Amino acid sequence: IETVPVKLKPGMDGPKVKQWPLTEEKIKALVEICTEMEKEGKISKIGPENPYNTPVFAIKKKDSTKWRKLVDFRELNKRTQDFWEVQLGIPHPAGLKKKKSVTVLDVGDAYFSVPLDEDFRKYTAFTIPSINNETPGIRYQYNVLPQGWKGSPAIFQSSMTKILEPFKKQNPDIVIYQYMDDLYVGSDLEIGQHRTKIEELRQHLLRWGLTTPDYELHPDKWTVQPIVLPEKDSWTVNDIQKLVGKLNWASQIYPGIKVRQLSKLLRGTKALTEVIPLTEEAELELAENREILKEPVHGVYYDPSKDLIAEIQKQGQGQWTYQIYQEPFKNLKTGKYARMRTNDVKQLTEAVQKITTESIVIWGKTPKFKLPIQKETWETWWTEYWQATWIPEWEFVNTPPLVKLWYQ
Amino acid sequence: PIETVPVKLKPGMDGPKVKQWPLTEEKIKALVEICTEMEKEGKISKIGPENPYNTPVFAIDSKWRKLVDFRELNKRTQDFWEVQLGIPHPAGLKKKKSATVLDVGDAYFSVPLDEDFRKYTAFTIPSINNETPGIRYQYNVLPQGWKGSPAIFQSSMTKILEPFAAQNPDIVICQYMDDLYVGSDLEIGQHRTKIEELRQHLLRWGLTTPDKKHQKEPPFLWMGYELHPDKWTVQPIVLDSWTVNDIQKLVGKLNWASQIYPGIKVRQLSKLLRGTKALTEVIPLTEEAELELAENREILKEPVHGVYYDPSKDLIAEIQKQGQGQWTYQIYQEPFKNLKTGKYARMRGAHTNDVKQLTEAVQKITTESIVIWGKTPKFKLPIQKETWETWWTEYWQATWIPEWEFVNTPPLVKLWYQLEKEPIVGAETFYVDGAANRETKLGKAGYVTNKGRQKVVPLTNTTNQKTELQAIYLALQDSGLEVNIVTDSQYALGIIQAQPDKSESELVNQIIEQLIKKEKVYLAWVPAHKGIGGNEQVDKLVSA
Ligand SMILES: N#Cc1ccc2c(Oc3ccccc3OCCn3ccc(=O)[nH]c3=O)cccc2c1
Repeated sequence: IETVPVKLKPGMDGPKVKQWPLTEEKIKALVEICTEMEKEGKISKIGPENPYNTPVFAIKKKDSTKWRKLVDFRELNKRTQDFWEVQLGIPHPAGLKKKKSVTVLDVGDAYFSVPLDEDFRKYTAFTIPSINNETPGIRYQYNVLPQGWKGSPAIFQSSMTKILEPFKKQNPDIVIYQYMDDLYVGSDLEIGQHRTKIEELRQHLLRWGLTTPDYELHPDKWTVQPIVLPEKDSWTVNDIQKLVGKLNWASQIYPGIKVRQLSKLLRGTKALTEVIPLTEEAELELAENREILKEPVHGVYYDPSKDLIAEIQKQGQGQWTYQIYQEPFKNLKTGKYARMRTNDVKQLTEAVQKITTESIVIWGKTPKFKLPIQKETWETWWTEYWQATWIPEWEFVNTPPLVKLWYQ
Repeated sequence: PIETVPVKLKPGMDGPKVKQWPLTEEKIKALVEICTEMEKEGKISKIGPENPYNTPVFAIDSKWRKLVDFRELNKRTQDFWEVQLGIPHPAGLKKKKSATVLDVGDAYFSVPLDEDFRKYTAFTIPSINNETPGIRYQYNVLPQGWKGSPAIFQSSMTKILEPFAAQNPDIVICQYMDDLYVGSDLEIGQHRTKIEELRQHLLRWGLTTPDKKHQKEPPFLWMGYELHPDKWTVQPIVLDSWTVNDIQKLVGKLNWASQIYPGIKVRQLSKLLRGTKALTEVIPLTEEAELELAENREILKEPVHGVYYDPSKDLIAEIQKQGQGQWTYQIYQEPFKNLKTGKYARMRGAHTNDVKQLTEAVQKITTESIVIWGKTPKFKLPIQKETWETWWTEYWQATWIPEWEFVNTPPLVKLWYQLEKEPIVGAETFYVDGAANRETKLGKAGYVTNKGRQKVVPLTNTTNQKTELQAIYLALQDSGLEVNIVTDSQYALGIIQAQPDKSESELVNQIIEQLIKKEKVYLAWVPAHKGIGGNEQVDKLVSA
């Protein structure tokens, strides 16, 4: 097979990223995985004249004994994929969100047949670390299309379209979208029919040489978390103060909010526990604001040229709230996840993957998360619960959202 | 016979071209003698004037060796994959029946250099008389001071070792610089047999090792440690001198001792080294720091040894709160035989919690364990499970600690106060506020209360935020055991909500001391300048 020429953006040098320390179990898995890959020609060992490096981790990926290699190509993608996003980009279907059921399949094993440009392989360098620096780390580079590299789906896109053409013709009502390493298959059929169609698609790829490992998303059920003011029979001064604060906050997102009549209730230096009757004018003011908050927010459009930003807040009892935005108060989506009951880190890791999945389905793009957790904590244990084949960008907010949550 | 590693210069740059400084003729003859021998062994080869590149040579009994300044060539040479800076920690080693040091002689000179890169390594022997053109040479093997010689040697050694390693999976071979450390649990006879096989195997590739001249097992004085066959320790540490640099080297020695000597403290002395930048400058010896040196001398008098690692047993880490902002920890498998020790100091910042600091220390120790042993330890921590559960459930951030068990070793980590989640009925409601003029650096603070109480205090050399905190303090002082406080300051709310145990701000510490004495405190926030009754009244009082 011929290799598409690949070039890093001009004025860019290949990634030089430190390999995070690993546990002995993960190192042993990675050496086993990479030993077999080297035999099959997918990777080969490299010399010290290759200064580049990209991190490598091992995830269980819900497999009971199977260990999966994950390469953190986030730096290489930033230095490569943006050029590849324009030249060899992939479109996004606006209907995948509308579909009743979407199933996500791993097509990463497909990329290993296509070869990579010899002048680019050095940038794919990774290091299997060692315990207590007892030995030098084992160093490999990719001879084929890497699984985590955003250039890999772009190059394979031609071959993917040919493989899926027969199935798509027989099933024109099914939507298929390819984010890096994954195939999002959406249908409006019954779950049993959808599941049988999915297996038929898996067999189709297997007949054409694409092995699929052996979840089910329902985007139609998705709904935003609307702002909800409390409804009380008697209001304390504290209740009205909190209502004023929450209404004052919502003024930034919703034009039209009024706190005049409600604030007039709070005239004077009263005690917090004192019950206050509500003036009819304020009762009208509170009711009007509820209607304004009841209406869905309008006027925010997704700008493909901008980054998406995801903020997460830790509510109690296993609940988390999140907002996705490109502008500070123009939210493209807000939601709330409840845990089945679990470590906070495991909950946060699950939240991050759920939001990214939704962001991929809705916009074909991953947001940059602002994680409410210490960096070292997240770096140590994020791999433990991570099941996705991609890794989103993240940063850490160590400043508490002292501002009341007002996200429920 | 070793395969070469292709080497290239940086893209923009080109080969070095420097002029050789004159030197004494006795040195010139010595350089001539050294270069003639190297030429015989194939290490260097004479060149003509077709080569345009030169790098300066130099000469330095007990001696007269050859030194080449490759700094310019190094500046023009490509970056390589850097050799591993971290050195194996002795506590990570596993006890072995025998262990041998095979240092490699003339290691760099055994490994070939890329033919296309040899030109740049060219050097010119100084002419005895300025009239004659000097002799010229170029390296065919790795130059001593070159940028890529360490990395290329390591990769070549790894390739040479890989077959022998597979043939003998029982043997453990560790590579550090030119030394190869080999350990095994064969009987003493088979250990020497395989050591000799390894020596022969390296010889086929032109690498020489000691034979029956191997370093003695007890005095393994390696990288500042003593590697005994049964244990390890730090090499003896000395230490009165009050120069700034003398303090810095003392602090370094104390830190290095803290690997295995429990209780070494450096907090007071580290405060002495505060950006003075004058190594010669003498420093006043605070009695707090001067006593700290005395305490360490008591500890250093006790000979301390650490144990090696046993994979079958569990890693235990136990942490003690030492002083304020200082934490000490021990890592062990057997009840009193420690693998190693260490310290963790409060990371830079104000308004910290002992619980929060404890979690960070657990974080630091956890990462250290993975580097050394490849797994994470079980923790013994001086905090009640009830205290930790309250903190994590109400903490705004996602936190986690691995499995741990309470140890009733005081001081215990505790939450010194907890604020109320709901307004207190029958408690006076204090509406506090503050404000200051930025140009004057002056302001005022006070409160207005439901029962009619009021107060304003004049303030000097304050900022708006400091007044806002000061107003909260005023209400706390002039209140009963149960108080409800209403503020508009997000800054104030944030500090108090984070429940800081202490800080560098004497005002915040005073607020903490008032908060602890209080039976119940509820703090509420209201938007500023929005016509809230209590807030509006106090805003006029404080600012006018
Ligand atoms: N000089 C020196 C030197 C020598 C051996 C080193 C080393 O030696 C080892 C090499 C391979 C495996 C275990 C090793 O040491 C385990 C701990 N140990 C160490 C020494 C000893 O007598 N007995 C013992 O149980 C491991 C790491 C560094 C070493 C440095």
